[PDB]
Amino acid sequence: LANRIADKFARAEAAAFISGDGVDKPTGFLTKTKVANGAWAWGSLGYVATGAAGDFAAVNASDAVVDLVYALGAEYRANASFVMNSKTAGAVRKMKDADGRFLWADSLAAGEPARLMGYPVLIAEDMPDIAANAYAIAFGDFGNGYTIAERPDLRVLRDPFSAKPHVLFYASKRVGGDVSDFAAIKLLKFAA
Amino acid sequence: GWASETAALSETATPRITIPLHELAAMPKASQRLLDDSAFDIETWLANRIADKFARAEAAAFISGDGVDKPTGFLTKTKVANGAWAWGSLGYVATGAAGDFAAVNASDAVVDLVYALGAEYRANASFVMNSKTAGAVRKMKDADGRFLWADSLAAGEPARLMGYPVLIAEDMPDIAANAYAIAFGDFGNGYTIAERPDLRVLRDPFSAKPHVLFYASKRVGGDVSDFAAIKLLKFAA
Amino acid sequence: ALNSAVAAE
Amino acid sequence: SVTGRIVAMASGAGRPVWGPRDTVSLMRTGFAGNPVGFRSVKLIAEATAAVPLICQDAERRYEIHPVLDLLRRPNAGQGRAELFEALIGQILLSGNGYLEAVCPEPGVPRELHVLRSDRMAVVPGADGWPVGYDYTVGGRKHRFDMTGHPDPICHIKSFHPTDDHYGLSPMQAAAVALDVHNAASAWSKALLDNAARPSGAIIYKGADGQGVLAPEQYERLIFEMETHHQGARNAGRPMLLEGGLDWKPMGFSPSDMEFHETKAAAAREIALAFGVPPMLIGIPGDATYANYAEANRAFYRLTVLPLLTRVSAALAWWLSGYLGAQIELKPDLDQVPALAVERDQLWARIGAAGFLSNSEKRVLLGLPPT
Amino acid sequence: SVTGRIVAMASGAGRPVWGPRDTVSLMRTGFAGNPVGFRSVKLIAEATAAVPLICQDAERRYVLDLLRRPNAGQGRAELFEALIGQILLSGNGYLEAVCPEPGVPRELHVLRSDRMAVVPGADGWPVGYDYTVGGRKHRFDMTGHPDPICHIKSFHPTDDHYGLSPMQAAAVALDVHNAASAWSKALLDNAARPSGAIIYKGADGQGVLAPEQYERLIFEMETHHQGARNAGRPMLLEGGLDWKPMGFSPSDMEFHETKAAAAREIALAFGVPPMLIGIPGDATYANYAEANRAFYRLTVLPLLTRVSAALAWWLSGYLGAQIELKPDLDQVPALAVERDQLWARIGAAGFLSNSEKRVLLGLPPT
Repeated sequence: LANRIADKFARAEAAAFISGDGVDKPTGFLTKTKVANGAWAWGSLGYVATGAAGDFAAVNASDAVVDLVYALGAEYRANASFVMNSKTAGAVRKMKDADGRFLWADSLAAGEPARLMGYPVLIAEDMPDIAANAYAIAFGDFGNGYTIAERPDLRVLRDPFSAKPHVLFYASKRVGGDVSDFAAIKLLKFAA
Repeated sequence: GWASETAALSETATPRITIPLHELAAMPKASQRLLDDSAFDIETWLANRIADKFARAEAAAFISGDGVDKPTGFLTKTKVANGAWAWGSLGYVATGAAGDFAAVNASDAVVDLVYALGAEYRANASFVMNSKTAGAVRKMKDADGRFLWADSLAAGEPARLMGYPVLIAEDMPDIAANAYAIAFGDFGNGYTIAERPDLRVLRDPFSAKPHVLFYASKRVGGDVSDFAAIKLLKFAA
Repeated sequence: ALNSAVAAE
Repeated sequence: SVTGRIVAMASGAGRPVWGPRDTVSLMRTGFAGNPVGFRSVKLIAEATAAVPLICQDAERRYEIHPVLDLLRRPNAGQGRAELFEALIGQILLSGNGYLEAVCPEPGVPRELHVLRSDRMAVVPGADGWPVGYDYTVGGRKHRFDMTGHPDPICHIKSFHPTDDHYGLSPMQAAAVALDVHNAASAWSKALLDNAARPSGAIIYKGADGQGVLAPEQYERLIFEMETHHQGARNAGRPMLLEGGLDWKPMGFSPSDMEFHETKAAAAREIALAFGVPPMLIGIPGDATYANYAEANRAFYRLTVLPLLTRVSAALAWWLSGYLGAQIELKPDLDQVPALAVERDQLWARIGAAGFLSNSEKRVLLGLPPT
Repeated sequence: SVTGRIVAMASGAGRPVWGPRDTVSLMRTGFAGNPVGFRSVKLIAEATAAVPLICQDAERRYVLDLLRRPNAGQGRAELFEALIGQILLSGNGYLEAVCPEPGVPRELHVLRSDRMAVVPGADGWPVGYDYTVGGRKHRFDMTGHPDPICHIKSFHPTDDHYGLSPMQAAAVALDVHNAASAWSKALLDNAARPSGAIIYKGADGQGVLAPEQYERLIFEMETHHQGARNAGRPMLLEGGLDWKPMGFSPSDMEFHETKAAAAREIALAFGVPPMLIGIPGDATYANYAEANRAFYRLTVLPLLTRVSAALAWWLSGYLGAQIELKPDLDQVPALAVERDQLWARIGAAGFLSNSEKRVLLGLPPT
């Protein structure tokens, strides 16, 4: 049971780090009043648009990614990384040029080349899917952009009273965090 | 649940598949006169062709076997469309066209089949196809006419598809109307095989007197253990 | 001293 | 050898003979099943591996011998003590001992592998000699060939008066006594696990011949029974029983000793078949031997040194076919620590018999003369 | 080796063979569950760690700094008490060595065996070992000469990869000894004996007594008729009342001789004589000098000479010269009755000279 608790905690706080609200839970970077880049202010995260309203641009995809990269500044790109869920890295890998050869991961036998546009990729399964106006791909330097405040201790409590027919394991880690540097996280709206 | 300061949080949700271990029997009949005059070890050649048939008869039950008195393969597990995946069923992705891979863009029904598993089961997963499907995968060509898999017309079978091994198990269905001719998943966790570790063969001239009637049997069983660790590829929608 | 930040008591 | 042709064609030449039908099952329920059959083998198998060996050819000078270099480490990951305990552990278990030998160079083979006798079967061949041995793992044969001079397998047999090709394995002789000791121990394991003794019963007949008590009455009856009348802290409450009620105390009439004297007698027949004395492994009973200087001396003379002197006698003849000169391996019977009371009365007889000279009593005791 | 190609493809090439399923359910019920299975392992593991070792094969008895200080944690004796504590429990001893240096590795870690499994591979000896804790593997490699794990096995006649572990052989007598001690534990905790019963039938066949009568009946039973200070009050029973005294007929010895026989067949499997741990019963050995000498000769020195011989081969893969490493069977205090009758035997043999009896005892002649 100590294994399935430590697993759920590492998976329940993983979703608050991205799409959590402020109420009694860490505020993820996605709930931060996104504003279009170029008009970026301090209280908001800057996003760039892909073109088409559902998915990547129909005429020329793979450009909504390269201008997502060049919307950070050469200081935050020193160590930045994309953050997507699983079925989005698949939609990025499904990107093919006019002949049919998958711009990312050249041969079929390739796999995850682990460096979209020269930067790491984090397959975080709590980011939104490709949808009407979802920010399904975020790129930025989270080492400065997102600060996690936590205590190293799970602090599980084993309780042999008050449920004597049972044993009633209890466990409560303390964790919190929201963005600390709005300039170090850029998003990718799939709108027009 | 995200415990409030003064909420007095209440108790939360606390979180068996049986493998009947069926029996596979071979009883070849042989005349006693034959086991004395032939120069070949008919005692052993029958023991060689049973062990070959057993490793090949349970290989087919591991894929398309029903539950009744034989291991139920993963292909008989009430397959449901992905995105609507439940626990009691295996999730599949559709290729587009009704017969074969998508006519407009194939090789895309494979990359989203890969990315339909989850990054934990993809640590060690492998495609499973029959012989004439890996051929249809290798026949996949881009707009220029080159092969997406194993680029040059020389040096075939690269032994890796999307970075993952490929098991050419010739007991899966081929490309057909609604066949799941390509399965991808982590079977080390997804399919558990329960078996007895011996191939018992025992002669007995007693049952039929002018004959020998070799008796050979093994006990094997197994079904799916993790429905989240095996995805299929329906060729219908 | 029963409560944390919520009280201010 | 002249009789070889009619004894070989009877069972069937050129086809495998499988041997005993339950030696593969007696290992599971007679060696890993009970402690007495477990300990009796491990006491003998770890005693025959303890005794040193003597390599002699007419001068006995071979303490640097290649066979003694071979036996000191047979193969990678199995020492001398781990080889013989695995070899004697097949002789006592299935009556058959086997040794593979791999030889790149045609003399003195590099490795000795104790092939297990569960998965080995003989081929009786043409002239009453087994032509092949088939190592059958899964459904796969190997068929070693002994139609040559080195003959890559020595086949150590125990005595079997009925069979021509295998041994008898004292576990198979005590297989009825293993089944009494396995089951009388599972009698007590079961009896502690599924048996109902109550310490009493509280009879409530009622005004009728039959009557249950009300659910308000049943919680009241348990609460005065749970709180006031059970436990060690409530042993002897005088228990007012009103009309209808009655406390009928139950018993448990066989308490100790469920097949206890037929289990210890069945434990001793397991120890009687392999040949250990019961004071050695620790079976309770009458002290036949006295003081462990007798029983450990009776252990290395009735069931260890007769066993080890014929395993080393097959190693003396099978190995010597790999190197021209004949080799004789036999146990030492000197600085083996249980034969000390045998060695005392040899040295006290010849030491006190002062009528003959000193150089004449060194050769009686086995000393180099001076 | 030639038969290696046939047993590994049937057992399954390149996969982990798990083996015993109850290798950890016997530890918590047979080592932390009953004192006989507890003591018998701790008696042997503390004894095999106490016998010193000597370095032969060097042409003169001298890696002895490695064994006396393996790592930052467990001490020399702490290493062997954990190593033999796995061979006696699960039949398998494992030894990780870390070697940043090319030879004579720095640390020895006893990898516990219940989280450890082999993989056979294509031929012969196992190719790797998998230390699987949680869901995470490690996959050591044996496809080289230094071979970072020594795998010490006890004798197993049917399996090709593990040991038999005498706790598995005495697995019934552990359950008879656990439950018979849990029989008496439970029976003291849930059993109603009464010292008697006061039966109030009444004028009818049945009748309860009023609460003014029941509080009166408790008070004269509490004050006057219970306790050690009230043994024998002659108890006037009126019309209708009656005192029927109950007994408790099986009082002593609920599974007493089946537990003591189970407590000795645990000691029979591990190899300890029953005098050493304290099992009551018959006197097999007499005076403990032959009971301790039977212990260090039947089940300690056969056990430690197989572990030290596997340390001798595996450590000699790191330094070039092959080393031998065997227990000394001298300056051990249990074999003193073996030793003094040896010193009395050739010591009184006055025919042979003084330089000829120093060589019999292992003394350097002067």
